[PDB]
Amino acid sequence: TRVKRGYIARRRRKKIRFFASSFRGAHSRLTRTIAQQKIRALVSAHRDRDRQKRDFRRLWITRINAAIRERGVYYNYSKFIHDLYKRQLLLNRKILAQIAILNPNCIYMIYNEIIK
Amino acid sequence: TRFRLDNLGPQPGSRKKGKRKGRGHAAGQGGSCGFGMRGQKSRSGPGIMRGFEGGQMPLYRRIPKLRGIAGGMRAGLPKYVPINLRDIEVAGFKEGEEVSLESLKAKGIINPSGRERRLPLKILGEGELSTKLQIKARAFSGSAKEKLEAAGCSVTVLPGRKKYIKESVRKNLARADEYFAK
RNA sequence: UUCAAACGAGGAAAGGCUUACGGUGGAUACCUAGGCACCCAGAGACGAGGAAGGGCGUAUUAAUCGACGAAAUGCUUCGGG
RNA sequence: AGACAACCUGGCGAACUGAAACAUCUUAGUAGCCAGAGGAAAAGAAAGCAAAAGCGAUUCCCGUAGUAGCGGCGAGCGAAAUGGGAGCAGCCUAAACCGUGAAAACGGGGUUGUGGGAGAGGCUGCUAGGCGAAUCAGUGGAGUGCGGAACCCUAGAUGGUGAAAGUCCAGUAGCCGAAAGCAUCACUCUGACCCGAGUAGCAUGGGGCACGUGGAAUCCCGUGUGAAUCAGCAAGGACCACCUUGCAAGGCUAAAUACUCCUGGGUGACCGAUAGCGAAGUAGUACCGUGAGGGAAGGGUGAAAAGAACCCCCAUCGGGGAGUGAAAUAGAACAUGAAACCGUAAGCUCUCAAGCAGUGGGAGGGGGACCAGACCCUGACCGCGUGCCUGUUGAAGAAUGAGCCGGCGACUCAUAGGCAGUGGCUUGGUUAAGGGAACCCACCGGAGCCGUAGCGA
RNA sequence: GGCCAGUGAGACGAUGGGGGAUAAGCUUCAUCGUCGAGAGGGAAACAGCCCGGAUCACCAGCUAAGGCCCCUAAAUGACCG
RNA sequence: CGGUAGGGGAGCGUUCCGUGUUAGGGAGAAACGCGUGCGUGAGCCGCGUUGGACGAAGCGGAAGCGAGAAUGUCGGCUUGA
Repeated sequence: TRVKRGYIARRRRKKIRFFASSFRGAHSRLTRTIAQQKIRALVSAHRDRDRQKRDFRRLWITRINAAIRERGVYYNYSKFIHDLYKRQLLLNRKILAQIAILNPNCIYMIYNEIIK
Repeated sequence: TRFRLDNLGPQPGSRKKGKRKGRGHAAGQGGSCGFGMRGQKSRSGPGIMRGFEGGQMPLYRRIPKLRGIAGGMRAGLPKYVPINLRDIEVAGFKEGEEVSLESLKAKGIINPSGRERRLPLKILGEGELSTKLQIKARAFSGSAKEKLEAAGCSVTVLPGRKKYIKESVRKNLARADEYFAK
């Protein structure tokens, strides 16, 4: 019972190639190099999904800081966050920063009535 | 539900499905195939000598050899095909008509086959007989005589050995027994 | 609108990526025109009335392969169709 | 006389290897060469086994048994008898005596073991063949397939036929047949005298029997010695005694058994053109080598050549119309036609950039004959991100490996030992060979093996 | 105790010592950490130091080690030297 | 519920066999190339084009059964140009 391989090889290497078919140069069209590269692509994806969570937060913090410094001359992000928790107020950084963009009136309003 | 060539299958666990070994690292035992990393046991071919201690003197050649087995003296290969009185009682018969090589071989737990098949019986008192039988055998033990004469069994030793001697030996023994007579 | 400053789009390439259609090539699929292994019978030949194997021939017309041997793509006899 | 695949008989006869080195030993009397012959060959009708109980020429299988043993007692090597089968078959010859001198060279008399002799008193098969049942249409190349309606079968084995047929063909089950040739059946003993002689044995040197000289028998050999004749001789694992068994030094002999260059018939959880013989094509060819010798690759237009009349470009090649065809996106470089590699066309997009080429975020632009906060292609610019493998204390490594793409390409099988899982039996279990209208297979075969008593050399 | 593996080149750091020149990313032992076989964060980059042990998803939150002029998250915060 | 050597458990596919001369198939199978389905994955499943006749399951069985590395090997085609 001789068993030729035939079908089973490139039916998977097509699927391997389906990933890399946006890649630039040799990486897109060379079997074993595609196989080497796909892995690395997936690894960089998995790695950067966790970088995502901290990096968006880090952007938001900068946005909020930039927004809040335009009020009083000496008022600053660090103080602002502790002033939120002093009054018991569970707005997360995403919302705060995005309202700071899309409706600065509302940040003015939150800033006004947190101080007292 | 009726059995057909459609329906049949094995029971869970009987047919295991072995280890085709070296076919991907996910299947496990792959790329070197569970032999680690080089050295004598990794290579193809025969292993070593079995019992080899590495050039240290092997056990099987630094211990003396078991008294009798060290030049001649055939090991004590057993004679007599021992039954016991304890083992007889389970195979019951009232007037146990000659408990011998015949009757026991017909049923009673005794399958002599090889060189066993040329041997007589020794009867050995492991214990007790509730019934009175007639025994026909060679040689009995010290307990067996006591327990058989206590049970009341018509016990008969039957020899059939017949050693050739030599005329001179018979003359000498006839001299001996003759002297013992007077 | 005159000119001073800023800003620089929209057009515009050999090439890149994507899709399509070709070529090269003969993988995979399906296949057979040849092999392989067993079992049951046989057989293990032929040769000095010239062998095994070859050289050279032999058709109405070039080459080869088989057939055949100066009786040379065949001759005689007895059977079958 | 020479040739002849293997098998076989006889002659000579390695080494690598194993012993973790190596010389005894193992490889092995194997490979090789040489000679010889058959369908088998060799063996073979007891100077034999065995134990006081018996068996009756060989040879082969199961078994005893990996036991008894041998072994630098190391590596290893390793029997036989008892027991079960397959298959069976037994013969002839010389002298003592006779005749034609006399071992001048011829015929008769006899050849046997728990002692025997002579002497004196046409039949079938094979090699050619033959007869041989039963279906028709619809189905848009073609129908054996589909739905429909039938029929045969002692024929539903096979191969073909425009598409897969029990009923289209050749066939098959079933029956029939040979002039000619090959195989098969067709009373006494003088205890005179006989009992295989340079023989056995012996000394000494060896070989081989599982047995390495060892207590070393049995069998065969160079050297030297050198018997006896059934009141005998030899064997029974030195050797002597007593028992038992046999008759050495002359021959012949079918079967069961071994094998495949090969023929016929059947079969395949065999191959399908990088496979299967090296060899699917005029292959041991082409080619290489002084020579022995080495040794390739190259299958698939169609059902049918119907293989393209004619016209145009035109010296050819080739091409486009025409025509054939189911198809010429089947045109001979012709069937399905993947990848690398080479282009052509469209969407987006790079010329102040720095980059293992991706990845998360995503500016601006483009869609898909199907109205989506959905989806896809591109990707301004940002952040992250030291190719894979092997192999290392440690590898982005300037350590190793791969030009790329496709195929081929590696823990298997046989037999045993241990262990686990599962099943069957537990009146303990199980059969081996071997037998089966073959192979599997019901059903037999209990010979052996394992368990049922240890202790001790 | 049964069945069945790999390993038997280790490396650095802290301490206790030996050898060395109380030289070595040196060498050899003893006790423990990490790497080896361990990603992530701090250390510009940086196996072996510090923090912490990655089942997987979230465009939520709190913190360890370490930090808060800009490149680059957070005080161009405070008071005394 | 990090994980190299390494051990254990659970699976997917490949060709061939039983079931099966099954249904499914010249109103289009195998293949070949594409999918805004599915799964933890190996893989599965529907599509209409090219293709022109083979042949799924399910329950079971057996192996020439899975490739990227061997200065592997055969064939094709690059680079240097």
